[PDB]
Amino acid sequence: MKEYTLDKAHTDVGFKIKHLQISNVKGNFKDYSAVIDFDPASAEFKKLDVTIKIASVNTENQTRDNHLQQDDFFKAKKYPDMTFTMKKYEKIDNEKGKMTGTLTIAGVSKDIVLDAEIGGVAKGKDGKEKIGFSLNGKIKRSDFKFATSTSTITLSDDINLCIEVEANEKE
Repeated sequence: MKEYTLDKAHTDVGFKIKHLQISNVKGNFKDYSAVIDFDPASAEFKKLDVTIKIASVNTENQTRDNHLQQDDFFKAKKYPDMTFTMKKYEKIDNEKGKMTGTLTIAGVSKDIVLDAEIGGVAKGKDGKEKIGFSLNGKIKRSDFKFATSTSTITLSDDINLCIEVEANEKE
């Protein structure tokens, strides 16, 4: 035999171990249309109809945005837009209400409830109206048969809708 001494400078006493991490995907859509009818006398919504262009998704990650258009997600080639249609606004008070409407993702439609929170109603600089509200609510991928190939382990069944609107009177 023969005795050696490590060259600590070119020796690595190393290990690799696999772990999981949970993270939130946050995103919006750059491109959408809405019709908003609101009565500031009573702080009631009268009509709220939104159309979102799936193509315009942005989750801060180019390769993921593309992947979202594919058959295993939005299938934007066949179903290029998602639509929301208000069916009912039930006032709680002037800051708060329960909105019920039809969401349609990739041709499948379900009625969902959003929590309307009016964060401010005003007359503008120019004497024409503004409003600022939010719509919050949880929907389930499974209720919309959405991204069914992807497990509820890898990706949560719960999607959190966070709609923030500043909006001005018309004509």
